[PDB]
Amino acid sequence: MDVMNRLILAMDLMNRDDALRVTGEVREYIDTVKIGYPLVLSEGMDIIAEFRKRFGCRIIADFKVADIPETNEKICRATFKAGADAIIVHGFPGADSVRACLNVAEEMGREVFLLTEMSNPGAEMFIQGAADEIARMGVDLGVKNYVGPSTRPERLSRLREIIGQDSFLISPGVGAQGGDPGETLRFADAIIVGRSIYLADNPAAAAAGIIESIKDLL
Amino acid sequence: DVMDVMNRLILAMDLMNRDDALRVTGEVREYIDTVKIGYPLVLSEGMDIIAEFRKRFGCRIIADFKVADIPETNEKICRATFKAGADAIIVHGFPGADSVRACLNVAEEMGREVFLLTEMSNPGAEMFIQGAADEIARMGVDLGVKNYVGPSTRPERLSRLREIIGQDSFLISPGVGAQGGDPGETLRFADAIIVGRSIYLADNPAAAAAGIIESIKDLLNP
Ligand SMILES: O=c1cc(O)n([C@@H]2O[C@H](COP(=O)(O)O)[C@@H](O)[C@H]2O)c(=O)[nH]1
Ligand SMILES: O=c1cc(O)n([C@@H]2O[C@H](COP(=O)(O)O)[C@@H](O)[C@H]2O)c(=O)[nH]1
Ligand SMILES: [Cl-]
Ligand SMILES: [Cl-]
Ligand SMILES: [Cl-]
Ligand SMILES: [Cl-]
Ligand SMILES: [Cl-]
Ligand SMILES: [Mg+2]
Ligand SMILES: [Mg+2]
Repeated sequence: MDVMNRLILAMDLMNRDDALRVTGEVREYIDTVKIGYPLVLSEGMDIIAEFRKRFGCRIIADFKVADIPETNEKICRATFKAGADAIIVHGFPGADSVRACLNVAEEMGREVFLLTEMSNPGAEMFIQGAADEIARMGVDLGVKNYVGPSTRPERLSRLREIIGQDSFLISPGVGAQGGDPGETLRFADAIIVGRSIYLADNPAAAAAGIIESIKDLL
Repeated sequence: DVMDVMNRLILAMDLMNRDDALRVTGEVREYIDTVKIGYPLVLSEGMDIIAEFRKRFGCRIIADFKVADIPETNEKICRATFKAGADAIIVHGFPGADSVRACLNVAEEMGREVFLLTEMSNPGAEMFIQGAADEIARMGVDLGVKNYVGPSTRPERLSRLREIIGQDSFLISPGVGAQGGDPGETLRFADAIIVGRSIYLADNPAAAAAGIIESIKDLLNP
């Protein structure tokens, strides 16, 4: 996947007018938008096609898919029907649940991203101890796209070691949660950035500033 | 007090088009006053489907969204979900206490309920979730969670979950029917069973529901 400026916008504003306006303000800087449940549950799945119509951007549906295989299949189908190019899936529920997502993605010409360790402090309780094994499970299942935490660069580096240089790795927790853009890009192919951009007084200047700080990594 | 689930039976309405979902739910309305609506239906038909169910049926709505994000995003998901009219939301515990707390805080503010999913019913649950489940359950109890979800497909596990959360906590359990769980045996430990396909794919969903209820007749409350 070829992400402009190695920067993915996490568009978690919850009203259509603001989400569209702010995305428009930063469109020159990005070509990849992560759309999650805050926006989708507030404005409907039609928002995905509308982003494509307005911006032509690729869309990653961050739905943290975490159900049994039968339900995971249905969620992936509904998500790809709405025009998402990729979907983010939890590994914690086990291999069968991940395989269910991989199957639908293959059928519809899309990608699965496997979330292995989360960026919140609570991730230390249960996920972190399973994360290396979840990553190896990804490798075993043929997963090529991964998500890992900007807030723990040593853990992000370990994830990169496990998955290899050929796999694609994106990383949230940059800015608001404390992660550094440049340090994160030592290990991740692309950084995910939400609030630092979409809640900034001037979102365009914020995006430009982040890009300036990583200009020698582009 | 806990939610009063008619016949101890919750419909998992995972049909993906509005017409079929509405028809089947209407067909079983005399048996079931509590419906679990998940992402298969919501992502296909929109959050207004919750409104439509409320309008058409006299049914409580549990939003099965397995909320599993960071605290900031979890809050937003819960707010949008309760705004749409869900009585309760199901959240994962494996992302940690902060993520669960975020949901509980919104539910408290908004006058709604959180259900904590501690273990899952799929075979894959043995890989990672099973080993964390007792601690996830204990964490729920420590956080003041009152409502829980655990798997009918593993009776010994469901029994242990009931022990951890105590008799006062409310426990619902999926995996009955299609996944192999038995209604009566599950109700030894769960307050209510969740049933999807063996009702909604039946030639006569009403007959299927009635049949499940007949098999557990002596377990209903006066
Ligand atoms: O471990 C993870 C996985 C995520 O998808 N995310 C998501 O990435 C985004 C982070 O946004 P922000 O830059 O505002 O912190 C949010 O949409 C969040 O749900 C995360 O923060 N941590
Ligand atoms: O561990 C769990 C947790 C669930 O919510 N579920 C949900 O319960 C329902 C089970 O439906 P069914 O009776 O068709 O197997 C589905 O909506 C599924 O997503 C489950 O099967 N296992
Ligand atoms: Cl399944
Ligand atoms: Cl925590
Ligand atoms: Cl957070
Ligand atoms: Cl498995
Ligand atoms: Cl068992
Ligand atoms: Mg609306
Ligand atoms: Mg720099």
